[PDB]
Amino acid sequence: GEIQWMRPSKEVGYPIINAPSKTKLEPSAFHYVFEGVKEPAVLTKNDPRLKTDFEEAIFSKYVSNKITEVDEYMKEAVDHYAGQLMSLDINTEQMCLEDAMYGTDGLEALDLSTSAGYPYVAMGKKKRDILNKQTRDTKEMQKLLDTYGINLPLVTYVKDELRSKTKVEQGKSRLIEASSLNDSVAMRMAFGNLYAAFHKNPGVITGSAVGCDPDLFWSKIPVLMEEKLFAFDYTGYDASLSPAWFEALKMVLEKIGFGDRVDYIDYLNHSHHLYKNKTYCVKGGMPSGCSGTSIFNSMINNLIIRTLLLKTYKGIDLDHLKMIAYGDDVIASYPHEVDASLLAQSGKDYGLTMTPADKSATFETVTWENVTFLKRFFRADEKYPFLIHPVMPMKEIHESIRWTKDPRNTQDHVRSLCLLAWHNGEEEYNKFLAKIRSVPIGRALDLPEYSTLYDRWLDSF
Repeated sequence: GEIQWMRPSKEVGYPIINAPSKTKLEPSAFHYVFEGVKEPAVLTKNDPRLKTDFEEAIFSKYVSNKITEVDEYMKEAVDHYAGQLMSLDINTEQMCLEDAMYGTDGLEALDLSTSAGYPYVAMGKKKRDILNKQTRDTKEMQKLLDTYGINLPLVTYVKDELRSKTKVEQGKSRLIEASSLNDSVAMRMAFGNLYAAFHKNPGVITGSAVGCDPDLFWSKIPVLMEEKLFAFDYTGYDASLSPAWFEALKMVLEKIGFGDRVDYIDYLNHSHHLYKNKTYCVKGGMPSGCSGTSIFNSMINNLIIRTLLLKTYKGIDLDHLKMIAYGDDVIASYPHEVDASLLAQSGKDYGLTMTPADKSATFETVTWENVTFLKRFFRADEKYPFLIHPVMPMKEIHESIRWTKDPRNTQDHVRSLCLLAWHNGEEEYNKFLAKIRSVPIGRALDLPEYSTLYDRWLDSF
């Protein structure tokens, strides 16, 4: 990820974008009943809590490109992984516009709330104006695809989410590059079946966990894993991807019968953006708000791990590599132990910043007792050990519950948190409910009791 040039949108014939100046996050009914050190992210240059410059901070995520081309290791990584994906026998056909828009088995319908992108965000035209979940009309879109084509700029928003005290004072706010509806729709027709295959097959064959149900999936993971687990964290993964990874991705796509439309990847790779009154071209780096971002990040992560293993451990048997990635987050295993610290060093060769798994000071052995995936620990059930609980630390939940974007969505936001919470144990869950019910709002909510959640869970297998 590296900016090639940047300048006023007017110079290249583009208008200005009105990204909202105020956060939607405000203290919830539970703000003072729970403990949390997070605050809404910095959105504009004006925020009094800023210590260092704002503009610089947000864009500093674009490092540079350490590699240009695809080497021998990467090529073999491509072969191996492409080889696995073929066993799924994925439908290489294109997906009709209807499904691409309003869903189908394996793919949810377009998110009616998220940004519509250029040129719509500049005409004041929203998504609710182009779609009907009941009419399932496509004449609207169809006309718009003919009118503004594809390959449109990515409108760039500052993400409205909670952040640590440090990251707020250093303006370390994350960016959302939202693709135009046209691009999103197009890509969905182009790769819909691929996405669906992935969602319907979370595991070690896809090497993906996208679209999984952790309550159920956790019990499968251990079985799918080889004897020795290894993991690490990435720093600014999306932005650190060099154009070469995208090439390898195209190679994979091409090998699985999608060669036909690998150009779409070029669009993600060598991207064109709009932010406020500026416009910039970016070389490398996966844009965050695009159709397929997760899946593609996950696919690349598969290639990354393989590449590093080939480089670092010549002779390795990739067929005995069991990994599951969700974007940059990953859980992997091998019959023999591996040294993540080595892999991290080889990582830098490919422009990758790999650090000890879960902010650990130094690389330590990964065990079922200390490993996390999607922020969750794995804890065998006390009564039925063959069933595994996805355990989200309470800290995370406490943080989340203290804020709110919409007072009407409180019922669901709390309800959601419970589905996460109860895995921490009955004593823990009850304390949580106790705290919730200490305030008028939380008392008027409709939440499930521990035993209820636990039974529904057992019944679910």
